[PDB]
Amino acid sequence: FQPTNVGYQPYRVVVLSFELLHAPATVCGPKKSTNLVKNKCVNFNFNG
Amino acid sequence: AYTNSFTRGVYYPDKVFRSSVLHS
Repeated sequence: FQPTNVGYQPYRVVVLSFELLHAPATVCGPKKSTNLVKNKCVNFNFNG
Repeated sequence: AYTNSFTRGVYYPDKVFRSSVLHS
């Protein structure tokens, strides 16, 4: 890796693998939670 | 030495609750 190298140049790479499972979520997006409502028809979202 | 396993060594294949069902 000389600075004079275009695809010959160094590239940094990060690979994000999501441990997506039907299991306890623990990394989540900035979306805020509501209070909980019961015994009424509701448009829910639990952990995505 | 040896023995027979019988029906040992079954485990929950995924973290999903199921009930009254014959899953495969």
